[PDB]
Amino acid sequence: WLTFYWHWKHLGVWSGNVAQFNENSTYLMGWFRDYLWANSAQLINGYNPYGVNNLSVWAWMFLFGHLVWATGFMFLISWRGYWQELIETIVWAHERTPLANLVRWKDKPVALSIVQARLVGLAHFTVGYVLTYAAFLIASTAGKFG
Amino acid sequence: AVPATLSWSPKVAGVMIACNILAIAFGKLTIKQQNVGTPMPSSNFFGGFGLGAVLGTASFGHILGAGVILGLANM
Amino acid sequence: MDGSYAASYLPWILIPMVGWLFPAVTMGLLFIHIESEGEG
Amino acid sequence: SHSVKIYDTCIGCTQCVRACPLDVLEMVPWDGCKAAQIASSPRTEDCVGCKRCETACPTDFLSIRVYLGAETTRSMGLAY
Amino acid sequence: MDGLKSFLSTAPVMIMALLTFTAGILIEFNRFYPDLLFHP
Amino acid sequence: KAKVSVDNNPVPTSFEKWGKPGHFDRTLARGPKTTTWIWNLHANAHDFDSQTSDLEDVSRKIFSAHFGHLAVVFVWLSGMYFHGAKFSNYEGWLADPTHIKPSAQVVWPIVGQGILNGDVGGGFHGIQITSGLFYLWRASGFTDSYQLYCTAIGGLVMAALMLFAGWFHYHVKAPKLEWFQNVESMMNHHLAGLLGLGSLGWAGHQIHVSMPINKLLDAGVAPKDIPLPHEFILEPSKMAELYPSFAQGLTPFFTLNWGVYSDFLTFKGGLNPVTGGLWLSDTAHHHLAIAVLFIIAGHMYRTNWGIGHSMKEILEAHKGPFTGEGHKGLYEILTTSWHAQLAINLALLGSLTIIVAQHMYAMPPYPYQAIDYATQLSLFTHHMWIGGFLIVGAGAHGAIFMVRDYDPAKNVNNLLDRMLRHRDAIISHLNWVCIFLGFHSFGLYIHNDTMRALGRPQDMFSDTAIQLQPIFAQWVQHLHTLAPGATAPNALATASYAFGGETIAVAGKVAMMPITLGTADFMVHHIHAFTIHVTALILLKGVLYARSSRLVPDKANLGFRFPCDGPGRGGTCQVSGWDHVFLGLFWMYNSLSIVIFHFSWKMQSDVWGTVSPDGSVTHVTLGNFAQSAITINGWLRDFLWAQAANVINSYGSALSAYGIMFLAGHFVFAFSLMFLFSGRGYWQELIESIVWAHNKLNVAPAIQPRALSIIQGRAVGVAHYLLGGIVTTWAFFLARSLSIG
Amino acid sequence: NQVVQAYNGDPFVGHLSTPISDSAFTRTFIGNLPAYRKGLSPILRGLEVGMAHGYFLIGPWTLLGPLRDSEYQYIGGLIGALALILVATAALSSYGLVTFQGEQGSGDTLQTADGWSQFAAGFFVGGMGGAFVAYFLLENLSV
Amino acid sequence: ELSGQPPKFGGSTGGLLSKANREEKYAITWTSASEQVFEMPTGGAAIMNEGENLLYLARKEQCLALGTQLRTKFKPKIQDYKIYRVYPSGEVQYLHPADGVFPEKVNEGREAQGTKTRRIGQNPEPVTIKFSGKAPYEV
Ligand code: CLA
Ligand code: CLA
Ligand code: CLA
Ligand code: CLA
Ligand code: CLA
Ligand SMILES: CCCCCCCCCCCCCCCC(=O)OC[C@H](COP(=O)(O)OC[C@@H](O)CO)OC(=O)CCCCCCCCCCCCCCC
Repeated sequence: WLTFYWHWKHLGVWSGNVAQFNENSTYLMGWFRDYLWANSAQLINGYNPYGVNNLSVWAWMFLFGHLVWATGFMFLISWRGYWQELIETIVWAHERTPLANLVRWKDKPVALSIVQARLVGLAHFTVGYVLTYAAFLIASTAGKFG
Repeated sequence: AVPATLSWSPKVAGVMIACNILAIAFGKLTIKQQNVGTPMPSSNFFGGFGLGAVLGTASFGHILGAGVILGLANM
Repeated sequence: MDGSYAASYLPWILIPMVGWLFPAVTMGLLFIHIESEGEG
Repeated sequence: SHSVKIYDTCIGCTQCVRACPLDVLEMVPWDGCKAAQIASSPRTEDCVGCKRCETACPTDFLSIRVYLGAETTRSMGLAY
Repeated sequence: MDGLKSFLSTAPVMIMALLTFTAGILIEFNRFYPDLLFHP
Repeated sequence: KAKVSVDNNPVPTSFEKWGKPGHFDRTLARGPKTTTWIWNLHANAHDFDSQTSDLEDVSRKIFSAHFGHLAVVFVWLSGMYFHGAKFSNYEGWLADPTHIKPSAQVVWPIVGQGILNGDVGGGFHGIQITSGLFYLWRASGFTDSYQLYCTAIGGLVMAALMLFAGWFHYHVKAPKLEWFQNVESMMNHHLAGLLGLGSLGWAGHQIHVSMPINKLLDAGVAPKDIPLPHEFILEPSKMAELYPSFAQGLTPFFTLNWGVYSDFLTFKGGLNPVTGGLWLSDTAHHHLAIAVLFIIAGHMYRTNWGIGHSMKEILEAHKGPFTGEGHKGLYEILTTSWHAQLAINLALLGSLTIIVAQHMYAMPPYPYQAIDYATQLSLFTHHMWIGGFLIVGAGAHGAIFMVRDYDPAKNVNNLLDRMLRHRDAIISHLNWVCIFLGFHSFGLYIHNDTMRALGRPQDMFSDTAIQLQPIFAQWVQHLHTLAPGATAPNALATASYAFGGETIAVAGKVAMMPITLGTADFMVHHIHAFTIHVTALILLKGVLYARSSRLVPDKANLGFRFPCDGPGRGGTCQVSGWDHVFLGLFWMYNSLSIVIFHFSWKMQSDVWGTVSPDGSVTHVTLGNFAQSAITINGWLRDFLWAQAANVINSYGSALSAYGIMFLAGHFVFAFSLMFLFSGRGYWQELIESIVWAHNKLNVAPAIQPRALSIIQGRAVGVAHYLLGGIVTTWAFFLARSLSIG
Repeated sequence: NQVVQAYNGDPFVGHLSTPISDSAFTRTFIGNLPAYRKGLSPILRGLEVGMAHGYFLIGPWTLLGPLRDSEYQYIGGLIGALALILVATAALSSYGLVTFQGEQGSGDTLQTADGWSQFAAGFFVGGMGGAFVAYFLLENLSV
Repeated sequence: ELSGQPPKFGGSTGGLLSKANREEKYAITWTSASEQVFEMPTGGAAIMNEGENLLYLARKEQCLALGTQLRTKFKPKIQDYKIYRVYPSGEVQYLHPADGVFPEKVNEGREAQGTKTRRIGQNPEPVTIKFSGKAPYEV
């Protein structure tokens, strides 16, 4: 919230169009449309079916963050017992497969613990959050003014 | 080019009557329970059939007759 | 993949080692150490 | 393995013993409650930490607690 | 009947009846006096 | 003289139990002590199996509740007809179907929502409706509002009839269990007396009513001059002049000279050029043939005269070498457990609903349905979501049966036992195929994304690069295009122009055109395969491992719906079948979202559009699907950001109600994350502090407040999540489709 | 014709005798593989395995690699195959180093530290040989 | 040694694994009055022989779940089941019941273990025993 407010206000200040922010920041649809939808036009066009420009890496990292953020949800929502049983099945499959029993694990594979799962999900979530916002901010400001 | 069907003729009646007779003959050798339910007034002329067996084999006869008549009329 | 900076050949050899050689080396060393059943 | 400890508020209701699925708990004569029996944990090396014994205890808070410690094959409930 | 009276007095019926009454009051007042941003 | 066996007045009709909530459950009967008693009350209500152990009583309750749901559906249908009769422009739309938007909801102007009453054409202001009721009514021979009003009144009367039927058949005369178990007679009656008879009646309606009215309507006759439907019956010459074969009466029927009726019982195929829908003669012969087939099929099972196969004999006779006892023992399972029947019926009905959604769009039955893109999109997405939910419910109630009604004594070495005995191989091979599909499908998208981002479009998986052509789908399309020629000689045109052929266009818009498949279609179809196999993996693991597992060997003793087994064994969160259903709901949502997104974008890009008088076709999005849908960035930019303009810029217009709802969808989703990401201990402690606060002022409640249970927390999270996401997609699709002409 | 039963006649073992898991053809074909063949030294086993597992690795880079439409297509495929074989040899050596630090028995000569070392060396040599012979077959002229 | 005929079972993929032949397994023996069918803790149903029956499992929890099923799911109650631990070396260790009397009932001769002489509220604060290798409950 803090960074969205700062960035939109300063975009208006730098472009000289303070009127846009002043009019549209009093309702949430203006935040959705005049800030997110509007300033993503150049970011998502970093690489195009027609070519590639210097914002390509920022678009790729934007998608990368949108992916890692979602990946965190898998640890945050699904919990241990399901994956433990699935790992049981995979262990049986490996132990019963010919030409693969010659190789055996040194450590019995188990599902990640509850606290470890929470930490890993939070880590993926935070990394995706930071990368997505950094990519969007840098791309939008560089395209507008950079 | 609609498939050709036949107006009613004695040949059609004879064909499906033969179908009815063969359906009855086939049913007598295949139906597991033939004398259960409401019976005929005199089963001797029906080969030990009930009402359900007679109705089923007659309906099967009309069905086979319709199929055969339409197939023959097509060609 | 050329650059105009001084000693442009360095990333040609440094990046692979940081990319392949060093990662694999420490990967194997740590894997051996963590499964080392010599002591506890 | 985990540590199962039983305190002096136990009333010998045997609920913890019956709820144990891995047969860790037992009953031993006592003199601090009406039932003259108290729970005991002589086979803690088999406990997994399912907390069913804690779930079954009727006293205020718990006269029985399970502290999860070092994880072994038996404690982790591994069949492979 | 007694049972009907008791059922009508259960929590969901009461809360929804009060909500309907309040909603009707507000909607009627805004029908007759809309756009009331402040006491003039 | 019948198998009927009922009990008279088993349950007296009294109001006392109304005033005692939770009467059914012994746990909730004594009264509430905590707030949980409330949440349990609304949750265990319609679970009749747990309330009583009598199969007969459970079956009677099920029968009555089914009567109740029928009454509710009847009320809904009658309400739809009434609101289309009084508050709709159907009479105005009928005169000018190609210039007036259907509308049946009108908004009171109270706080400015009168702006929602946008102009739908013809001087009428109201909400445009996409449910497609207008096209159904026109295809049903409706011309006057009084007929719709009469239909609504009849629907209300029938709803009252069903309510009284439920009351009588439960509180007064309740059938015995043996009556419920006459599965052979039940199938006979429902296959012949319900499906066959209903289809025959509808065919009679279509032939005697719908054909003359629609023939006049498509010929340019004004709606006010078309004779009332009973005039054709009362004056058969009017029917005969429309169709000459009607002058021959019913003689050709009983003489098997059926070709006489060829003029109004055709095999045309294709679509009606005037309206864009299917030919009504095709549907008439179709429903007549369906009726004949179902009436024939309804006589299969022997009921009371010893003629017909017995289901138990058929089940016990099909057994082979690999299966041992084979299908033996299933008849007793399916005649004593309602949950198995519920699972099978739910799975089949969900698949049937998906089939309905998939088959309607390619060949629109109703007139002008194809020309209304919004109606097509709405109907497809709606019935697809319904089907997905039903399939998930099948996966749930099957596990419920396995936990509760499975008895190992009567299932020795049958098919179910060998399910439970090689389940590990099933789950392992299924897990492998899911992982392989995920890799070799989604990694294709990621590889394309990286190649495009690196300025290497020649290394992509595209039609101008490495190509993944769906050769089998193209071949079957080519085969179905050639079907009218020789494979189905008596067919005038193809079943649907989606396979290929000419471009059927109504007015200035495309009704249906060939749908080519390229690399993008291959990738998306295999993505669908991956998602479906994963959802099947989750639900099948839930069903198979419901009884027990290696981790927990006595899971069935805990029940179907339990949160966990404790932090022991390393952590046993979400091991019940209920948690497997809760996990599969998300994956069903993801799969159906991808399905509807693919349908919408492909239809907009390569099918829909406009036709110029020169004959050229300009699609809605200029055919960007084949080049953009191969990268995730393409989906983000050319589909979501591009097509979300029509919904984000909806403020100040009649479409604003969508935009609001759009934002609403984006909210509840986020809200749901505060239930799925957290646990109940923190909330319990916070409630403890708040209870201290309310206690300080001596205002603490008598009903002790408690945080939601783990199962309830998961349920609330998934429910609000699905609500938010589905509402978002609905608002987006409606605002997009109501703005593309 | 109950062709499906327990594995090795032991119902309590988590496996079943199936037409592909315990059939005579299955056992005959599996037991004759280089890994499971009788009386073979670990070095020869590794050589034989590496032959095939390096021969078949020439394909994917040759037909799909970045140089697939260039004069250097087969060379690129060969280089990729050689690098992958080197990585595989390193993985095998590490597995042998970390797996057999306990007892050194003789029940299986492959399941021993020295046996696995010989197996890995033979695998490396066989992989090089297979990749090179595959390149020689595939490459046109350049000799 | 252990004596008993294995129950009539077709086998399953949920049975033993390499742990039984590498680490340990468990065995359960019981005398059934009459031949009948019981649910395998590993999945499926198995017919158990009349007389003495012997069964191998992978975990003690599975054996005790089977014992509970035997004790609670048959009208002739099976009370004589014994559970042993089987080591790969061949040594058999008898586990359940410990002294021939079920732990649910009090039997003279058992020694109290793990019993504390204080309430749970009288445990010492962590700060008083920090940098030691102990825990508040352990002291
Ligand atoms: C000697 C007598 C006789 C003769 C000459 C014919 C001749 C004919 N019949 Mg026919 N028929 C007969 C007896 C006869 N029938 C009887 C006794 C019956 C009653 C059972 C029928 C019932 C019957 C029907 C119901 C139909 C015909 C049709 C036809 C015509 C086309 C059939 C064909 O090959 O095209 C079709 C060739 C194909 C290769 C199509 C087969 C592919 C189908 C669609 C697959 C269906 C799979 C299905 C779902 C699986 C069943 C599921 C379950 C039961 C296991 C042909 C002129 C058809 C017709 O009217 O043609 C215009 C037609 O629909 N007949
Ligand atoms: C975007 C978020 C996301 C992603 C990527 C996944 C990914 C996965 N989930 Mg999942 N899940 C999620 C969210 C997500 N989930 C959420 C929110 C929930 C809550 C309902 C679940 C619930 C759930 C269940 C219940 C199940 C899964 C399963 C799976 C797996 C399916 C197999 C597969 O996709 O092929 C493999 C994986 C992928 C294709 C993912 C992309 C991997 C990339 C393309 C490869 C990277 C290239 C290379 C390795 C990079 C090298 C660099 C080096 C440093 C590593 C997979 C690991 C199922 C499973 O266990 O597998 C069958 C399963 O049963 N998930
Ligand atoms: C932490 C500081 C830092 C960082 C992030 C980088 C980052 C980079 N350097 Mg670099 N460099 C640094 C300090 C750093 N440099 C210093 C101090 C020197 C002087 C010795 C150099 C000399 C140098 C050369 C000569 C080259 C690079 C190159 C590169 C690029 C290739 C990746 C790489 O480092 O491997 C290759 C580079 C090295 C291995 C240099 C050694 C790294 C320094 C000396 C030690 C840093 C240790 C670090 C603090 C460890 C943190 C631990 C943490 C992970 C827990 C990359 C952009 C290459 C390049 O420009 O490619 C385009 C290249 O050719 N660097
Ligand atoms: C011709 C006979 C016939 C027909 C049409 C039906 C029809 C139906 N049965 Mg059914 N049933 C029958 C015989 C029949 N049954 C017999 C003989 C038995 C005993 C073995 C049962 C036992 C049975 C059970 C146990 C259950 C049903 C249920 C149902 C309903 C399922 C819901 C549905 O299909 O939605 C479609 C809905 C409709 C088409 C609405 C129809 C509304 C009324 C009831 C239809 C009356 C039509 C009637 C023939 C007169 C109209 C003819 C003319 C005047 C136009 C459906 C209405 C389920 C239920 O509870 O529903 C009540 C259920 O659980 N049936
Ligand atoms: C014909 C359909 C059908 C039928 C008859 C049943 C019947 C039953 N189900 Mg089942 N189920 C179905 C479909 C069906 N289900 C589907 C499609 C799913 C997948 C989602 C499930 C998932 C499911 C689970 C997970 C469980 C049941 C249970 C039950 C049993 C009763 C307990 C219950 O749910 O009542 C109580 C009902 C409720 C509390 C529902 C009220 C809350 C809902 C979710 C709100 C819905 C919001 C709505 C869609 C939108 C509103 C928006 C708002 C802003 C206004 C009963 C045997 C339970 C059981 O085990 O009993 C044996 C159980 O745990 N079912
Ligand atoms: C067509 C499009 C491309 C699809 C190609 C994929 C084909 C791959 C597998 C071949 C199908 C074999 C079916 C034979 C199977 C069959 O004939 O069963 C026959 C056999 C039962 O034979 P009996 O004569 O004993 O049967 C008595 C019966 O009356 C039932 O009791 O069933 C089994 O052996 C079950 C084991 C199947 C275990 C393998 C299951 C495979 C699951 C994956 C299926 C993959 C294809 C899915 C796509 C639909």
